[PDB]
Amino acid sequence: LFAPPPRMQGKEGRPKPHIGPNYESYVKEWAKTVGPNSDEWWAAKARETLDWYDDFKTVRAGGFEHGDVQWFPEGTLNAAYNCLDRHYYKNPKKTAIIYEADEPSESREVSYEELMQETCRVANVLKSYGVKKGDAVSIYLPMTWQAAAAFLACARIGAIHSAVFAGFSAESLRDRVNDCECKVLITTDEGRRGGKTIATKQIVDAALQQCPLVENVLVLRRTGNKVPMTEGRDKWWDEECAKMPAYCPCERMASEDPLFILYTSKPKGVVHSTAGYLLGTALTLKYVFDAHPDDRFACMADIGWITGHSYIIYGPLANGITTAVFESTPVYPTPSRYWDFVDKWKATQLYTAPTAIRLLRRMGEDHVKNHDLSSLRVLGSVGEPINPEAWHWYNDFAGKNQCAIVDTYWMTETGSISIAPLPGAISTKPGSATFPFFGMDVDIIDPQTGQVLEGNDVEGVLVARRPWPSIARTVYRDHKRYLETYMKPYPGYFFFGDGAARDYDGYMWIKG
Amino acid sequence: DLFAPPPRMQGKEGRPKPHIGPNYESYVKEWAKTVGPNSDEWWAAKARETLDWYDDFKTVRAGGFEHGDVQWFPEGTLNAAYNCLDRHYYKNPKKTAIIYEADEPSESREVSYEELMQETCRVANVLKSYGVKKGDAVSIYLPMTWQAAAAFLACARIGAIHSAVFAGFSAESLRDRVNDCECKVLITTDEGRRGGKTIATKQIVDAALQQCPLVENVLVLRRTGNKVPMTEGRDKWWDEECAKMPAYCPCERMASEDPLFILYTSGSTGKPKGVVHSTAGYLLGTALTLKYVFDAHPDDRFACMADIGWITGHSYIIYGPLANGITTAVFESTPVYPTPSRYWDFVDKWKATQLYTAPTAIRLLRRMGEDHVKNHDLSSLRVLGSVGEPINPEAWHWYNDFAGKNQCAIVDTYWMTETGSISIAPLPGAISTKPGSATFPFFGMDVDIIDPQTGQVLEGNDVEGVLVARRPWPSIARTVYRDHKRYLETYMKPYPGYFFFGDGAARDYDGYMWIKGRV
Amino acid sequence: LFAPPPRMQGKEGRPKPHIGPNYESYVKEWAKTVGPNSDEWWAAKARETLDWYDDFKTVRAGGFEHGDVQWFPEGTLNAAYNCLDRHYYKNPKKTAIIYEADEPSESREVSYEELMQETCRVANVLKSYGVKKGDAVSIYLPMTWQAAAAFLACARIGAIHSAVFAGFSAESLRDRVNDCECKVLITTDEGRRGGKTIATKQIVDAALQQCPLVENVLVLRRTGNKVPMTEGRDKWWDEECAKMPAYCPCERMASEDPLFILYTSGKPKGVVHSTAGYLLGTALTLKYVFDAHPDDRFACMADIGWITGHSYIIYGPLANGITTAVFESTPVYPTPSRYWDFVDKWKATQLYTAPTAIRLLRRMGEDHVKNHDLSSLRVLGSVGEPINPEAWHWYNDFAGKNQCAIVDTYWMTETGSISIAPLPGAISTKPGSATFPFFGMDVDIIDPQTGQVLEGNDVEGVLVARRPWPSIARTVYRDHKRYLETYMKPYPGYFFFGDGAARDYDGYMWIKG
Repeated sequence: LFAPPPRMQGKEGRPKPHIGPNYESYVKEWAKTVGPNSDEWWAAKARETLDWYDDFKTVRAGGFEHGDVQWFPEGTLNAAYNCLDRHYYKNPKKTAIIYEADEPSESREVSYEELMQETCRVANVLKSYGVKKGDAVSIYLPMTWQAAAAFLACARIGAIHSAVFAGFSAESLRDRVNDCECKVLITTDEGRRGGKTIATKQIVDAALQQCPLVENVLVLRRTGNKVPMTEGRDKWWDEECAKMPAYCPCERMASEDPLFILYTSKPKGVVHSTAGYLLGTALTLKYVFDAHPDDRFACMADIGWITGHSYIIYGPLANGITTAVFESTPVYPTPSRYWDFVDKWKATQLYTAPTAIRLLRRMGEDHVKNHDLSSLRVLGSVGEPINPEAWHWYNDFAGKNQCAIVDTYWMTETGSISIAPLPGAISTKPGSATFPFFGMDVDIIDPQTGQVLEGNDVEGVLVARRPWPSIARTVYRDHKRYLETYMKPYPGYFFFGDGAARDYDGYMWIKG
Repeated sequence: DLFAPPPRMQGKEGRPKPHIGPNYESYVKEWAKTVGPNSDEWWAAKARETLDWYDDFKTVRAGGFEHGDVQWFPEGTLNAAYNCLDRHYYKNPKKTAIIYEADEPSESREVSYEELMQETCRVANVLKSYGVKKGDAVSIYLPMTWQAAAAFLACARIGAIHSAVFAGFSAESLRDRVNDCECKVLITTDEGRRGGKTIATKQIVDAALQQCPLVENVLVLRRTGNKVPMTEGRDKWWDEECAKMPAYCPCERMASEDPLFILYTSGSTGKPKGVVHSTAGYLLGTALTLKYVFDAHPDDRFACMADIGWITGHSYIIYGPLANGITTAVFESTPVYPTPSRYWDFVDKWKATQLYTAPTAIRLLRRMGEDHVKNHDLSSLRVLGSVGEPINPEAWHWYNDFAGKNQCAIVDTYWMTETGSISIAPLPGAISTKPGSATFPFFGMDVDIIDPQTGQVLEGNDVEGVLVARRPWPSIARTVYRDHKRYLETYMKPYPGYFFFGDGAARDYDGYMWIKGRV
Repeated sequence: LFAPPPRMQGKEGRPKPHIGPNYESYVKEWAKTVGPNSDEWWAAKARETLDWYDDFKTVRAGGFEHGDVQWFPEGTLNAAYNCLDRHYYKNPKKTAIIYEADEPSESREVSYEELMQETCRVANVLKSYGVKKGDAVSIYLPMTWQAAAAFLACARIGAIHSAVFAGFSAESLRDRVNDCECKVLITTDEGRRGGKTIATKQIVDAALQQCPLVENVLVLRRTGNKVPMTEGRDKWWDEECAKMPAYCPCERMASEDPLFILYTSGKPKGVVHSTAGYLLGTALTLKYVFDAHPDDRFACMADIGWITGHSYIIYGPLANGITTAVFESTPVYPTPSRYWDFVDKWKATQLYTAPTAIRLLRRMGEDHVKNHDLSSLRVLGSVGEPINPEAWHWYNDFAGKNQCAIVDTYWMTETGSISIAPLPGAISTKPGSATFPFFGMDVDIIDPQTGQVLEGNDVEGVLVARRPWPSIARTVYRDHKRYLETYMKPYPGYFFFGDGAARDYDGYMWIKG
C-alpha cells in the first residue's frame, strides 16, 4: 500500500487535488454518480463542463437490451467549439499543443489561435469538397500536431472522422476505408518515426487502387520529399488551405450525433456520440489525472488508437490545458528521450504504456538517474496490467518516489477510463486498478453460472450494471454484432470480456 | 328529438369528468375566446401547453385566404415524432401506445411506447442511410399493420414528407401518386391480409414501378412471409435493414411551417391533387380536437376504425391520439370478419373507451342483424363517433340503442382533408345532440352560410346555403403540392374572403348546423 | 463651414435628429464605439437593432493579420426575416419599395406584404431547383423592384447571391458566373433604361454558351418581347412562381455565414460579406448618417449591381423598416428634371446620388430645377468620387435650396458601409470634405515613405484603419491569399484602403488631398 505522495497533497506549491484526502471522500463523491439520484449530479456536471448551444431536458434513457443508450438527447453543441473556440476567446496565445518532433531541434509550441486557424482552414477545405453533416472522412496521419486539427475540423462541420493508424498496411487501410464508405481521405506524403521514413502516400495509393468511393485526397507536406500525386484526386494541404478563410462557423450538432468511428485492430467500427463521450473524457482527465488550468499533460500514445483520441486531443483540449504530441520513439536518439522531454517542457503528468516502461527498464538506469523530473505529479499506465517490477521501477526512477502511480483499465467501447485510483484520495497497490470511476458500477459474475458473486475475495468476469455517458453507441452499420458482442453474453449487463478479481480490501485486479 | 349528455359523460359511474361542460353556455364561453380579435392569447397558451418546442415562437398567426400564405407560430421549431413518441417514452416507456387488432383475432397484441419508438428510430436510420434529407418525399404503401405508424413518424423524425397511398389502390393510381410526389424511396409490404383475403401489395408495387423512374430504394415489410418477387439492389427487406441500425435516431429540429405530409385525393382516374399539411398547426389542431371532441383522458383507449391511407387515419389513429399520450387502436380486419360481431368483440376484449367509425359500417352491421350486438357488454365505451356523410336518423338511433345501449354520447363530426381536423362537432359533455346534425363548430372555426347566388351572408336562423369559413384555423391545408394555383382556384376564388368547403348547409331555429351534401 | 440647416434642427415639424446638435455630442457618442470598452456598446446595438433566433455570447474576435475577423459568432439570424418578415408582421400594408419605372406613368408602390410574398415564391422556386444552404446563385437583373425580392430570396434559404451589373458584356458575366461556380441564374428577357432596350437575355445566352455549370435559368417577363428560350434550362419567373405557395420558412443562419459575393470592376475578385455584421453596419449607418426615421422615404439613385445598391437600396433601408426607392430611368430621361419630378411626386425625404449625375444636371442648366418645390427633402448625400466645391455649392443652392444638409460619404466595397461621413444633425460640413469617421471606424494617416503613423493635424499620407469593424469584408471568394496581400500585407497591423488622405488643422478628413 502506497499513500499519495506529498506532491499530490497540495504541498510544495502544487495545486490541491480535486478529490481527497482519503478513500472516504472518493466514495462519498462516487455515491452521487450512481444509483437513485445520479441524474441531478450528471445534469449539473454536464451544464458545468461543456458549452451548449441549446440546453437539454432529459438526462439519460435507453439501456443495454436494445442498444438505445441516450444522454442529454435534446441538447445541441459542437466538439470543436468546446475544444478550440471557447478557449481561444479567453486566451488566444496560450499553448495548446507541445509538438515534440522526431528530431528534438524541430520541437515547438502551437498556440490555441494557430490550431483554431488551421482547423478552420481545413474545415473550409472539407466543405468545399462537398462534405456534409454526417459524412465519413478517413484520416491516415502520423503523430504530427496538424493531425489534431484534421480531427477537430471534422467535428467542426459534423463529419464523422475515422482515424487509421499510420503503421497499418495497404490491406487494412483499404478494408477500413471501404467499410466506412468515405469519399475524402486526409494523409501525409511521408512520416518520420525514430529516424525512419514511413511511406504513407505509397500505401495510400496502393489502398485507393481498390477504393472506388474515394474522390478527394488531401496530402500534408510533412517532409516535402518526392511522392507520386494523381491529378485531380490529390491536392496539397497547404495550397488548398491558403485559399480558404481562417474562420469557419460551427455546426450545431445533437448530443447523439456520431462523433467518430474507430476500428478495432471484418473490423469493428466502434461509434461514439458527441456530448456523452466529450463529457466523460473531460471529467476523467480532470479527476483521474488531477489536471489543473496551468498543467502540461503528456500522453505518449498514438492518435490512431482510443488513447490518442481521448487523452491527447479531446480530453486535454476540452479542459483548456496544454497537451503533448510526441512523434518519436522512446529510445530515439537515446533511451533518455522521455526524461529529456519531461525536463525540457516541464510536463506535470505522464501517460505511457507498460511496454515502453519495460523497454526503458531493460535499457538501464543511467538514462533516468541523472534527470530532474521534479515537475511531474502523476504517472499513468494504460493498455495492460502492470507487473510489480515495472511498477516499482516506475515509482523509483520515473517519479523518484514522489509521484502517484495511476494504473488505469479501460477499452475502446468504454470511451474513457473505467477503473483507476484517484491520485489524491486512493492508496495504490502495485498492479491494481483499485476502484471504478464516476458513473461506473462494475461487478464480478461467475462465468459458469451467470450469477453475481457477492463480497470480497471473489473472482470471475467483469460486467457493468448500467450505461455511462461515454459508452460506445453502436458498431457502424453492424448493430447486431454490437449487441451480440457486448449485450447478449450476460443479459442486463455490459460484457467487458476480461477477468476480474476482488480482494479482501475491495480492490479490483484485472486478469490478462 | 333532443338527447342530453348521458350519465357516463357527467362524471358519474366512476367515469372521468368532461373537459368542457355541462351545458351549451359553457361551450360558448370557451369557444368565444378562440375566435375574433383577441384569440391570439388563447392560441398561444394552448400551443405552449399542448406541444413541446425546441425553440419558442413569437408571432401567433399571419396571412390569409387571398394569397394562400397562412402562417401559424412561424418562428418556432419542433418535431412531430418527438411530440408523439419521445416525451411519452421518457415519461412511461411501458405504457401501451398501439393495440394491434390483427386480421385473425388470435394474433392481436399490444405495442408499448418503447417498442414503437425503437422501430421508428430504426426505420429513420434506414431512411437516412438511403440518403433521404430534410424536405424529401417518401411514398408509403402499407395496409393496416402497426408498423405503418412506425413508418409515418419515421419520416416525421427526419423531416421527410410522407405521402400515404391507400392499400386498395390499383397500380395506375399508385403510379400516378408516386410520379406526382416525385419520391425516391417507397415503403411497402409483401402482402396484406384483410377479411381473410390476401392483397398482393408487392405485385401492384412491381407493376407500378415500371413507370416510375425516380424510385431507387424500396423497403418491403415481411407481413405474411409468402414468396414475392424481389428486384436485386432496388428492393430490401424491412427487418434485415433495420437489424443493422441503432435503436435511436436524433430528431430533426423542424420549422412550424415545414410541410408535414402530402395526402392525395381518392380520384381513381385523372390527376389527383396533393393536399399539403404542415407540422405545428396540424399537430395542435388534431391534439386539441381529440382531447376535447372525444373527451380523451390519459388512461383512455381510443379506437378509430378508419384506414391510415385517408385523412381520418392520419388525424385520429396516429397523430392525434399519440400526441396526447393515450392508447390508440390499429384495426386490420373488416367489420364482418369472421362474424358481424367483430367490433363488439374487440371493444369487450380491449375495453375501449371511445369508438370512431363510418356510417357505412354501422348501416352494414344494422342490416346484418341484431343478434351479433345485443349480447355484448360494451360498458367501457363513453363516446360513439361518426365520420363521413351525415348519419341518417335511423342509423343514428340504432347506434344509440345498441352500440351505446342508450348510455354513450353520439358525436357526429363533419370535416374534410383540407381542414386537417374536425371542424363541426358536438362536445360530448356540453352539447345536446340531434340525430343527423353536426351541431356547432369547433375551436378556431368561424363558419357562416352564404347564399350561393347573391354571395351575401345569411344572418339569423332557419337559413340554408353554402358553408364557408371566415378566418384561417391552425390545421388548415397550406397548399396543393406544386399546384398552388389549383389550391387558390378550388378553395379561395369561388367566394373571396372565405374558405369554400364545397357543401351546402342549413342552420335551424336553435342554431344547429345541418350538412346537406355537395353543392 | 456650413452649420446644420433648420430642417435638421427639429424645426418646422421635422423629426429631431438622432445625434446632435454639435460636434461634442458626436464625439461623445463615437468614443463609446472604439477602444477596449466598445464591446458593451456593440452588444447593446446588435441586440437592439436586429432580431436573433439564438443570442450570441462573444462580441468580436480575430484581426487583420490572418483575416479571421469574427462578430457575434455564436448567434443565429436571417437577413430576409430582418428585412421583410418582422415589418410585415408589424404593418403589412406599409410601402416598402417605391418603383419609379422608366416611363413615369408606370410607377407604383409595393407594400411589405407583396414584396414578402414575391420573395417567398422565389425562395420556393429556388428550393425546387435543389439550391441548398451555402450555394451560389447569380443575379443578372436591371433596376426593377422584383430584383430586390430575388436578393432576399437568396437570403431566405441561405444561398449566396452574386449580383452582376446589367450593363456588363457577355465576357464579364461569363467570367463572374464561372468564378462563383453557380448553378442557378436569375435574369430578365429585356431591360428598359432611358428609353433604350438592354438585350439582357441575349447576353445571358451568349455568356452561358461558355458556362457549363449553370443548369437552371429563371427569366423575368419585364417587357414581354420575344426572346430565345432554351428548352429545359430556361423557365419563366411568373409561371414557376405561380406553382409555389406564398410563404417559405426562414433558414436559421450563423452570423459568419456568407451573405453575398460582389465582384469588383487583374481578374475580378469576389468580395465576401457576412450576415450579422454587414446587416448591423448598414442599418446603423442608414439610421444615423441619413437620420432615417420610421416614416421616412429614402431615395438612393444607385444601381443594385454595385455595393451602393446592396447597402442603401435593399439591405439598409429595409432592415430599418422604411420606404426605399428603386429608380429605373436615367437622370435626363425624358427631361433633365426627372430627379426633381420624382422627389416632388413621392415626397422623398432623403436623396443619395453620385457626383457625376450632379455634374450632368449642372451642365443641363438651372431651368429644370429652380421651379420645383423639393421641400420634403432633409438630407442630400453624395456617393463615389469626392465632390468638387463648385458641384457642392450647386447641390446646396438648387437641390436643397440652402435648407438641406449635404453629406459627403467615403467608403468602398470592402468596407460594406459608409466609413467616413458627417452626421447631419451634429457636424458642420465643408465643401469636398468627408469630415469624421463613423461609429466603429478608427482611421489614421500613415506616411507611405516610412510606414509610421503621423500624429497631429495638417498631415497627409495614406488612410488606414487600426481595428476591424462589423461590416468589413471577410475574404475574397476562394482567393483569401489575394485578400491578405491586397488589404493586410502593405501595412501590417492596419487595413489599407488604398486612397490618399489629409487631415487639416480642424481634424477634418480630405480624401485624396
